[PDB]
Amino acid sequence: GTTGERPFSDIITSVRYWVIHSITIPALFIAGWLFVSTGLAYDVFGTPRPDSYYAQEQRSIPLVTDRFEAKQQVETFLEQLK
Amino acid sequence: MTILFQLALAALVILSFVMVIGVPVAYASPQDWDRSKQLIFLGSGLWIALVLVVGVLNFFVV
Amino acid sequence: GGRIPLWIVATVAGMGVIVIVGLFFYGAYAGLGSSL
Amino acid sequence: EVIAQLTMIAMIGIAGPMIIFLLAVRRGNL
Amino acid sequence: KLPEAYAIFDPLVDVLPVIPVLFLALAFVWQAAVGFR
Amino acid sequence: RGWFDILDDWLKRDRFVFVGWSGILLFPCAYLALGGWLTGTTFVTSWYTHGLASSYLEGCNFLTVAVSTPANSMGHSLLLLWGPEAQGDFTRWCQLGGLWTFIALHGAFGLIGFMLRQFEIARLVGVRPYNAIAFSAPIAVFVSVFLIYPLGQSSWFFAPSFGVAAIFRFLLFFQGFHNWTLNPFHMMGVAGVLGGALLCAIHGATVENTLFQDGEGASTFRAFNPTQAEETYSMVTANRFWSQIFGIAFSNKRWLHFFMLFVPVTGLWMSAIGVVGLALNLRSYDFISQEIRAAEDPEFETFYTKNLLLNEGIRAWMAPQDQPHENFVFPEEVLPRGNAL
Amino acid sequence: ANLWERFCNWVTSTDNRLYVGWFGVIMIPTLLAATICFVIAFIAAPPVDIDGIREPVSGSLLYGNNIITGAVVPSSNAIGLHFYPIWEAASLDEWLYNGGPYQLIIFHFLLGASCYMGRQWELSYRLGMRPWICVAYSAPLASAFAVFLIYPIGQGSFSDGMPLGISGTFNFMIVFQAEHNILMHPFHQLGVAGVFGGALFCAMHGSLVTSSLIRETTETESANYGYKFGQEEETYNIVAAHGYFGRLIFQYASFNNSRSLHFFLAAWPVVGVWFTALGISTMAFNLNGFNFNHSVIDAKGNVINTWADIINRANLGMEVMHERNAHNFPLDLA
Amino acid sequence: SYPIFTVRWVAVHTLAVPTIFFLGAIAAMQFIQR
Amino acid sequence: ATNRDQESSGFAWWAGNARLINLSGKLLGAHVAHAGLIVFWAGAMTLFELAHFIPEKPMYEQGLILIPHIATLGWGVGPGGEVVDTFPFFVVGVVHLISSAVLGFGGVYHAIRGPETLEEYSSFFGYDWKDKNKMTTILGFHLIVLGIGALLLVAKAMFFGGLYDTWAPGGGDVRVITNPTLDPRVIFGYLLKSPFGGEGWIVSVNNLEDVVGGHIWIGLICIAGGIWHILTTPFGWARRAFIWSGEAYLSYSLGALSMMGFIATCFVWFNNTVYPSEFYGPTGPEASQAQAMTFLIRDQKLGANVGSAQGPTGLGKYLMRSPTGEIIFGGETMRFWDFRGPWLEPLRGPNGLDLNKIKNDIQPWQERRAAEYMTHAPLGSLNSVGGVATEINSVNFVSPRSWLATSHFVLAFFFLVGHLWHAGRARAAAAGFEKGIDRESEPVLSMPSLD
Ligand code: CLA
Ligand code: CLA
Ligand code: CLA
Ligand code: CLA
Ligand SMILES: CCCCCCCCCCCCCCCCCC(=O)OC[C@H](CO[C@@H]1O[C@H](CO)[C@H](O)[C@H](O)[C@H]1O)OC(=O)CCCCCCCCCCCCCCCCC
Ligand SMILES: CC1=C(/C=C/C(C)=C/C=C/C(C)=C/C=C/C=C(C)/C=C/C=C(C)/C=C/C2=C(C)CCCC2(C)C)C(C)(C)CCC1
Ligand SMILES: CC1=C(/C=C/C(C)=C/C=C/C(C)=C/C=C/C=C(C)/C=C/C=C(C)/C=C/C2=C(C)CCCC2(C)C)C(C)(C)CCC1
Ligand SMILES: CC1=C(/C=C/C(C)=C/C=C/C(C)=C/C=C/C=C(C)/C=C/C=C(C)/C=C/C2=C(C)CCCC2(C)C)C(C)(C)CCC1
Ligand code: OEX
Ligand SMILES: [Cl-]
Ligand SMILES: [Cl-]
Ligand SMILES: [Fe+2]
Repeated sequence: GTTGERPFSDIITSVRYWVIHSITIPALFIAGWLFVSTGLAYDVFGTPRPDSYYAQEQRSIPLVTDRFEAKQQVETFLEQLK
Repeated sequence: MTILFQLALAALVILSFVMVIGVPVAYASPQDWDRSKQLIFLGSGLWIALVLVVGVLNFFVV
Repeated sequence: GGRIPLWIVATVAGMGVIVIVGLFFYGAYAGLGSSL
Repeated sequence: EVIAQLTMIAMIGIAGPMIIFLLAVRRGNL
Repeated sequence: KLPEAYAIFDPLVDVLPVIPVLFLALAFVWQAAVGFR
Repeated sequence: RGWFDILDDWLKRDRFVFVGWSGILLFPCAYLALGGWLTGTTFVTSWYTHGLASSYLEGCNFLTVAVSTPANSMGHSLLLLWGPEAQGDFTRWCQLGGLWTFIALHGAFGLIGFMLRQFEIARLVGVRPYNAIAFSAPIAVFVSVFLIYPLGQSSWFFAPSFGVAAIFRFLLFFQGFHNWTLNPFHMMGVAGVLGGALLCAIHGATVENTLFQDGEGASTFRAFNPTQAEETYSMVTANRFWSQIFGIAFSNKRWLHFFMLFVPVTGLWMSAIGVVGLALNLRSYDFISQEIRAAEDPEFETFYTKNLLLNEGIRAWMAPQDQPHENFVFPEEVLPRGNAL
Repeated sequence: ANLWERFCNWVTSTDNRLYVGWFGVIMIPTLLAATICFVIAFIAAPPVDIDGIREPVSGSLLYGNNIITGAVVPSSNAIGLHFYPIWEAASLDEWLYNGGPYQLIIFHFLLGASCYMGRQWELSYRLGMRPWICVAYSAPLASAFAVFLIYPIGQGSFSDGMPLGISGTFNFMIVFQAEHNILMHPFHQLGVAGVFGGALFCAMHGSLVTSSLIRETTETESANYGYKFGQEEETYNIVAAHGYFGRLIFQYASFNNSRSLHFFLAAWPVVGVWFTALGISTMAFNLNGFNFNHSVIDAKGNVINTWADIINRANLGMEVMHERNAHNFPLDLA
Repeated sequence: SYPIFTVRWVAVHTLAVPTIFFLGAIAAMQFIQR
Repeated sequence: ATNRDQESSGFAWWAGNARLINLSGKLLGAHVAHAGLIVFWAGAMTLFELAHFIPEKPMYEQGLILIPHIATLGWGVGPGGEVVDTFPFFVVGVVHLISSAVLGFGGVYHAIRGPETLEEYSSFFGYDWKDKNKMTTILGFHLIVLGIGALLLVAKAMFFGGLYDTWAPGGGDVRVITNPTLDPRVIFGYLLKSPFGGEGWIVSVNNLEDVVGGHIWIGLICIAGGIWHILTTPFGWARRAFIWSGEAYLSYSLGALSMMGFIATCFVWFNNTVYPSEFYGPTGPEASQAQAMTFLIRDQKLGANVGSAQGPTGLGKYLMRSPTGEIIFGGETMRFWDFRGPWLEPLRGPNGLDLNKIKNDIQPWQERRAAEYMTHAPLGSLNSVGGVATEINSVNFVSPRSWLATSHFVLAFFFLVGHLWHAGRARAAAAGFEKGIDRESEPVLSMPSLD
């Protein structure tokens, strides 16, 4: 039988459905795009840009080696790139 | 004659693209069968002509 | 309420995934991750 | 260039669905 | 390379080989149109 | 009618997607394991914990992205967003591995919720709960591999990371360090999994090729009505065929479908046990008698000794990069190598 | 009638306890040869020079193996793809040293198992069945052809065929990973999906049909006695099984047509194992798994390792140690 | 006479809208240069 | 709707081409239209390859599979396989592409506009699958066409410029064939060679005279058998042995094509005569041998006596004996000693590699070919990283021998399955139980119990 909701086949063919979603789907796509292109996603998540994996002349990875001084080790590593 | 070959060749491309769409549409619409059994006829011969034309010209450019 | 025929929404939807995925395979050869 | 290649294949790619489209409009023999 | 006469068609020539797989996809567009009867 | 009973009514309403009481636990935790994995494979690095790129943002593709394990120096920390290590700082939480524990722990509870849901729906519809029972084997596997195994080791670092190639590395680590192929508990698990694939295929094919002709068309799918009383294929002809092809054959449809449950469920349980052992480095690594012979007899060689040499290559060639916190420095001259290569 | 027709009706008799069939005329002698040779070699064969370097590998129980380490060892690299029947050896002693039993066993075996598949077709025809069980068997059969025949062809030696042993199988897998990165290969990923999903769907289907057995017995007896062999009615409520499984996910993720359901169970493992057999068969021609070694570099061009690079480090340990005495030149090209 | 906002509505939107957002993000990543 | 739906045809949409089994005209259309797709691809692909072709790079570094087939026929190529004229590649390309348009037109006409069945338009072009006479006649006409094509290859070798002959004195060159081999002891000797190592069945053909000679036999044999089948009808033993239906004939051809796919796989992987390594890159065996040659040369240059250099195992580091005593390259390449190639054979003596010729007669062009071939071994990754599986990114290379072998093994395997599928179905269908078991006369119920 039918649990009562509106058939999907019916909604995706309706014009109201595509009136609403002609704007919302690209709007979300463009937001996601801007999340990355503005550079915001590097800074929310702490992900290195291609210039900030290593100091210019260093060849060693900023590996955190202490549990409770951990947040502090990462902050020191990042300042050492300036 | 350079630009004359490139005209003959894009003539061929355009006519193929038209023929690619209209031959199957024409064939499966019988309402206008006789309407069109000369259009594909004349298209076909036109098409063949350009191939021959582009084939001879090739030698005065390539 | 049915106005737009399903096969057309399928073809369009389909072509839309092809583009996005194609783009990802392009990106495998360009920019980050491309070995170059 | 790549816009050249892509506009070619955009046009070739729509050529198929178009046939289908025009034959369903003109109530053809699909 | 193609001969220089035909060079303008390089972008068209680059994409022609994919066309037979469009026929395969076109059959499915076609069946969706007649609803897979 | 109390407030508990009214709530109960709404939770168990027949809707497109059943909620239930189990849903309160299932839907938040599943959505958040899922969500967290997508978020981290899309946006998060493994640079500070592993020295690795691991996100699309960084140039990884679907095969190489991962939500990697926390650094070994975190021990078995819960790595709470508000705990001593991140101190409420979301960005530094991500850089320290918190999405790994985030995903692992919400995944544990989402799995609980899914089994509870299996129980819940079985009770309401009126069927025996054998599907819930069968789902115990995947829970056994998730718990043994993702939780128990790291808890016996030095830290969560050595658990599997959530990505395709990351899991492949786990496979190769388990060969090189544990000789896991030699383990009878993994061998039973292979038997159970390969045997379940076998039973899947042979059962489906057998039914499909002993159908009765219950319609007139060439597509035989349309000649089945789920309300029909009658068996759709011939047990009798299927039994004869296999008796004469293979010597034995099922004769009891109930036994047959219980066996189908039994085989893979049992396989996965057995492999779970083997991994609990490996939590402790309690391996089936060696055969002492072969080692005593080989050490004395330089002309004695088997596939068992050949494979230990491969293990020895894996450990030494992969350890420095794979366990970076150890600071392994192996000069060229100590790396084990055969001739030329 | 005459003796030939008498023989023909016996061969294709449907009243034989094991069906013989024309395929069985070939299958029985080849399977017997291969089985007798394999059992004797696994117990008693002396050490075999698999890699052609005068370094015999002991595979048999009497020469110091157990059940897990024992094997019948592949024939020598010196032989490559040459055919080495017993009668080409100058003595059985020679034949044993150079791995002759492996060739005898696998050829008789591939031949017999091909006829096993044909014989599946044959009996289905004599019984009036649909014919495609043998097509399901082609997936394991193809897999065997890959590790015993195709991979040696592509690599130029039966010495790189899979050993006939438990530990020999592992050796073959580890060496394959090093030389081909099979784990990074999508046909093997499809193989895993095929067998994981097959085990899933096996357990699922068994659990769902078992969850919906109709009460036909008391609590003190096996519910298996609620089914009588050849009974006309079904012994479970497929509508109940659908109603549980539709609610567990949602209604349309669930099958209510048994035929479609059972065809999905056949098709899912068979296809995946087709693909993984094809992976062995194309890696036999060195079209190997994806290579992302140093694919990520930073603004300077430092290599930023990924998990693929860590896999490569384990691959490399496999590569440099396997067949540690067999390479004189820097590249291992087969 | 159907609802529009249902439990199902929430289900398909809690997946769908994040998915499109994420894709636009990933699309943009293919143009990042080192 | 003439068939075209499940109720009238009995076949569902996913099996819809089985609706054409008794519509000879629409069926004809599908075959011609699909022939159009094959000729289209040979056309578009050659032009694609040409647009992407850089004549200074080896063909096999550029991903080319069709231009090497044309080069091998003698067009466009000079000594050493150098490309001297690319015009013929253009022509081959354009002509197939143009022709696909007329195969296209004719297929679509027959499938859509044309008469759906041919048997009332004309008793010649129309056929019943069960008419054994008609079917062997059509078989006969296609046999004739095929024999003709085999002789077009002869025409090209003997009268129209010749063929590329990797074995030709001077490092390879196009050469007219004047003395093709007719002796049936050679031609059919090949058929009776064992397929195993050192023998190779027909994959072992290693000279153009044998190639051209065999196509003279095959052409004549196909033309004669065409005529046979036109004038004959199947004998009684053949009538009793086969199923006579459309699906069954389909299944016989899938078996054959499967068989042919597997042989092609091995041809491209082992044969360096009709798949010249100048165009397709070295064979697996060839690259491996070329590596041993390379380091023999290097070490010999440094002062090593390579004939007496005992390696770690006690076997020669550079040279050893095959199991029949031939001198061969040592190391793992021992397995590949059956290899034979123009760059190597000058070092061959009656007992195998000749140590005097190794010490004295290696030319720089052999050193050159051996290094080129070792560094283009057919090993590489799916995303076309060249080398062993542990190599780093850099070289963008997979051998066309790998591409052609892998692709044709996959196709051949799936056509074997298709054989089994349709063969089992054609038998079931002809006996009348392909749609399931008749509940009112189930065969097993009338058989005695097994025990
Ligand atoms: C596309 C190719 C093709 C096909 C499909 C056929 C198909 C057929 N032929 Mg024709 N034929 C062909 C080409 C072809 N032929 C050519 C080129 C010639 C000229 C030589 C002939 C000459 C010919 C004759 C003389 C006869 C047929 C007959 C037949 C029918 C029975 C075939 C049969 O039993 O299979 C083959 C099945 C067998 C059981 C034969 C034995 C096969 C064994 C097991 C294998 C080993 C021997 C094998 C023949 C070849 C050895 C190859 C080896 C060295 C590798 C069938 C309609 C027969 C008929 O009815 O005539 C009207 C018949 O008597 N054909
Ligand atoms: C079913 C829902 C559910 C469940 C089981 C979990 C479970 C968890 N989450 Mg997740 N979480 C959820 C929903 C859920 N979360 C939602 C909806 C979000 C979005 C906001 C998040 C966001 C989130 C984040 C951001 C993080 C977690 C974390 C955690 C972990 C630690 C939680 C903790 O310490 O709780 C502490 C709180 C309690 C245990 C609640 C106590 C309940 C009462 C007050 C106790 C006292 C009772 C009282 C005396 C008697 C009353 C009787 C009654 C009759 C009234 C744990 C695995 C952490 C994690 O994974 O880090 C590794 C983490 O960082 N969660
Ligand atoms: C090589 C591919 C191939 C070919 C050649 C065919 C050919 C055919 N099919 Mg099959 N089919 C295929 C693939 C193919 N099919 C696949 C993959 C599927 C599964 C999705 C099907 C499913 C299927 C079903 C379910 C049915 C067929 C049917 C048919 C026949 C009639 C179809 C019809 O009425 O068209 C009607 C369609 C149209 C009029 C729309 C336009 C189609 C034209 C041909 C497009 C041509 C465009 C092209 C660019 C040409 C222009 C270029 C110009 C220069 C020439 C026809 C002979 C039917 C049949 O058997 O008839 C009884 C049928 O019922 N097919
Ligand atoms: C093997 C393929 C094949 C077959 C068997 C048929 C068969 C048929 N077609 Mg089709 N047709 C085909 C291909 C095919 N056609 C192609 C490719 C096209 C497009 C050019 C057409 C276009 C077409 C149309 C437009 C019509 C037909 C018609 C017919 C019918 C009568 C034709 C006749 O008597 O010719 C007479 C034969 C001759 C005069 C002999 C000379 C033919 C040429 C010049 C010889 C070429 C030989 C060549 C060297 C072969 C190799 C070609 C290539 C591989 C290099 C018949 C049922 C007619 C029909 O059904 O009536 C309604 C019709 O109206 N066909
Ligand atoms: C229906 C029931 C039927 C089932 C019957 C079961 C079959 C039983 C299996 C027996 C198969 C082995 C018999 C081999 C005889 C050995 C002869 C010999 O001298 O080698 C015996 C030994 C074998 O090798 C030596 O084995 C010894 C153990 O006894 C020692 O360990 C030695 O170290 C070991 O090298 O080698 C030789 O003597 C060299 C002989 C070479 C030339 C003689 C030609 C022999 C022809 C062999 C053909 C056998 C093919 C078997 C086909 C039978 C099929 C029914
Ligand atoms: C050579 C040439 C030419 C020609 C061309 C042609 C021949 C074309 C064709 C074309 C075509 C041929 C195309 C087609 C296309 C198609 C498509 C585009 C489709 C797609 C599909 C889809 C997308 C699907 C979807 C779906 C459905 C529908 C249903 C089911 C589900 C799915 C989702 C799958 C020209 C003129 C240019 C000129 C130059 C040269
Ligand atoms: C039936 C059918 C079908 C099928 C179809 C087909 C298969 C078809 C084919 C078709 C075809 C097969 C077509 C073709 C066409 C082509 C063309 C159209 C061509 C043209 C060409 C040109 C135009 C060229 C030009 C040039 C030159 C000359 C030089 C260089 C450059 C260029 C390229 C520009 C389908 C499935 C869909 C559906 C159902 C029905
Ligand atoms: C060209 C060439 C050549 C030559 C070739 C030739 C001369 C060929 C031959 C070929 C042949 C001449 C083939 C044959 C084939 C055959 C077959 C493949 C058969 C089959 C059969 C069958 C299939 C049968 C079946 C059956 C039986 C047995 C019983 C009853 C049933 C039936 C009928 C089903 C050479 C190498 C020098 C070089 C290169 C080129
Ligand atoms: O043998 Mn068995 O394994 Ca195929 O690679 Mn080369 O060779 Mn030996 O090294 Mn790695
Ligand atoms: Cl090894
Ligand atoms: Cl070597
Ligand atoms: Fe079942």
